[PDB]
Amino acid sequence: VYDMKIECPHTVSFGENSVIGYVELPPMPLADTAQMVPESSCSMDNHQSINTITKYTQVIWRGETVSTEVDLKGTCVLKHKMVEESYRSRKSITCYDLSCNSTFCKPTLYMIVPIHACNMMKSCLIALGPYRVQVVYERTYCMTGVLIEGKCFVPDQSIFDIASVHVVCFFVAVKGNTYKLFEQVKKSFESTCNDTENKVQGYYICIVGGNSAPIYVPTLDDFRSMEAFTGIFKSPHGEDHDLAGEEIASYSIVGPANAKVPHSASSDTLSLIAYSGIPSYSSLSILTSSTDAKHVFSPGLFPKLNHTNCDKSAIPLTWTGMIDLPGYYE
Amino acid sequence: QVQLLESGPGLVKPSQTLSLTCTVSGDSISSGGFYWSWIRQHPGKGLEWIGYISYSGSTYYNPSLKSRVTISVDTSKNQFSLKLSSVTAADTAVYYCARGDSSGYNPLNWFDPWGQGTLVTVSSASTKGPSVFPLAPSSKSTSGGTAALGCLVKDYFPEPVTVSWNSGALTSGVHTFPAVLQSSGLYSLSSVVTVPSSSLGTQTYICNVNHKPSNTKVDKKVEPK
Amino acid sequence: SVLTQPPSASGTPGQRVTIYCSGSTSNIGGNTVSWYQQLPSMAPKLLIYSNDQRPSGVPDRFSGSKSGTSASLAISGLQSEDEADYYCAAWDENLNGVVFGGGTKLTVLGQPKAAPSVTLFPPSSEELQANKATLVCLISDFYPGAVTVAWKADSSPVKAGVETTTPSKQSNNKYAASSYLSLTPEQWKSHKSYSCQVTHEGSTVEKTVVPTECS
Repeated sequence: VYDMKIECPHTVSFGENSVIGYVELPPMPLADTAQMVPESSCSMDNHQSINTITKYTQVIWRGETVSTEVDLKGTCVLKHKMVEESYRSRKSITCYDLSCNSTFCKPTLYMIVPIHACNMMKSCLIALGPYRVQVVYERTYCMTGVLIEGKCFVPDQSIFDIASVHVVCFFVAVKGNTYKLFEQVKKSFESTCNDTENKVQGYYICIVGGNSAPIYVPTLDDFRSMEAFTGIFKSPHGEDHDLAGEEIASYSIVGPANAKVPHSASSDTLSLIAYSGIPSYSSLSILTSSTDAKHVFSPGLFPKLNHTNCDKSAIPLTWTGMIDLPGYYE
Repeated sequence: QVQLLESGPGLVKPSQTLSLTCTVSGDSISSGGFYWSWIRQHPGKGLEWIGYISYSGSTYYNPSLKSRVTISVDTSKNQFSLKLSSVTAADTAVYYCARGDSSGYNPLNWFDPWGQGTLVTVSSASTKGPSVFPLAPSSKSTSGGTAALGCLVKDYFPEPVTVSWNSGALTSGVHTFPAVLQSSGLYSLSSVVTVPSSSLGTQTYICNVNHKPSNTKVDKKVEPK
Repeated sequence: SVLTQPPSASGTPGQRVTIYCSGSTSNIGGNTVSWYQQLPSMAPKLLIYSNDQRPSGVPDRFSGSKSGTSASLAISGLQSEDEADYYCAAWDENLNGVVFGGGTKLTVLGQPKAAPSVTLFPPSSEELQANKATLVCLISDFYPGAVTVAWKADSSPVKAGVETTTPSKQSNNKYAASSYLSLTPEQWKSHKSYSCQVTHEGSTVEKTVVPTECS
């Protein structure tokens, strides 16, 4: 019986905020992934949160990568207005991401709950395969401040006082002229790209401090959205290398390897950097040149994310990071 | 690419119920989370939003037309439908379907993309398939070895009809003119195409004329006399 | 139309043309504006959303903004192909719906005075077999868009039987119009020649046809 902490402050101070609580797990072997099917009493969503089955291109590396059109369950592949229509009905969302070497798979489970349930949902249980997990809500004595290493921090609207706060981002795959995210990538990083080698359309949705209204990325006139964009794309490998007990970095960087996405591809659509040892970097991403978000799972591989060259690349699905915000204490 | 496409009868008589259907493509309609919307535009007039429905069943109609408007949904078949009851001569318009979105949390804010629309004309009269005629290039229209020829489309109701050339292979240098509301209550138009003289003896030019409210599909060949 | 737009705005290439949209607190005061450009007789197209954002394939010549209950679309660097109709749209809560402005007819002036291209077609060998005949006159690629139509026969004009449509801007910033003549075929070959005359800016362009050709 594991535990996941949902951090509730005493008050919310208006705003349609959702709280996020996530925790990682001890691992399981490689080929066990498909067995994982979660049950819950606090998924609460209309068959959309837990029942996330997605067409992936499993890249089994050997030796030598093997692309296979596989189907995965429980991933954090989010959809348009998912958080929103979850909020209006006071229902929840839950997903998990994976960091996998050639042999093992460390999970990371996020749960997203509207703040309208810091009192109703005081405790809960959710089971994922070999692990039960009690979802424990936990009150801090903060009014609305997020608890950051002993102090209650409160954005915004003010000398100025400013700190760095945690933020969780998930990619939402939506198609339309207004979602050409790679165009913003080019306009704000001066990489040598164009619109055909990079066609995936979508955006990111993020929550800050475990209690915040969602932040869409990118939007030009949002201070926090552009902060998140800078953070996400200056470290797409995730701004937290160290998973639960991986400070002594043993990255057997095996090296670059090509793969098809999907398996039926005529040539190699994705470049990767195979590794082994300790799984710390996430293993779920999305292929870039495909208009449809053709999701990719890569065990024992760091997919190519550096967009210095604008072809045969991938973008992360989830991302946990830190960005700068103005606040107050006492 | 995501595209919306409208379909329905071009003519609906007064005091009937008008049905139209928009089909989505490129995006899965259940991956939408969008406000799927019907909008219309009277001839020479501006825009007016009819209503929307969400992928669950939320019917949000314009207060003016909520009495008459019904909006069907079909999640299993990627479609939604409009059913405006008690139509009169006032409701004649171009009807567009749109994928209205709402950026963040607030309701409908913008429409992207759009279907290319369909013209529903209302009049208690009936439909007539037009008649197509050639308009030959004689020795009267050349300027430097280049001239033009035409296809006449005559005596139809209601709008619209369409004329293309060479099954779409001929696009550049083709111009078609607005139809006319004659005193006879009939519409007529013409499609002219400009080409050099060279191809009068080794190339063919056929215009294809279509009229939806009458099922009329005519491939008419234009040659010098 | 709850949102109030100016009816028409106009300019010349290289301007900064601004188009307005004024509503109340119930529509623009609390919800975002989107901007739409509709080209001549075409389905609309999104230009601005979230009051300033640009879709892909939108030039920053088009910027947008909104303050209080009133919004503006700023075409900084006006160009020729911007001759269209501009609508503003926003969500009104007291009406619980989406409202459009009255549209803004934008005219790009400064284009030079032009001469009309006149085309004339006599009835076909097919149409003369249907108790009817039709002669057609085409006026294309002229500026301004005003016309006067005069049909003649042997230096002597005629008036009736001619249906003439309103002139139309094309996609290439130049204007065109059509003139249709329907006759009993007896009076198609009861006169020597038929001539079409286009009057524009004072001047005239003329064309002629005869039936003694190969029928």
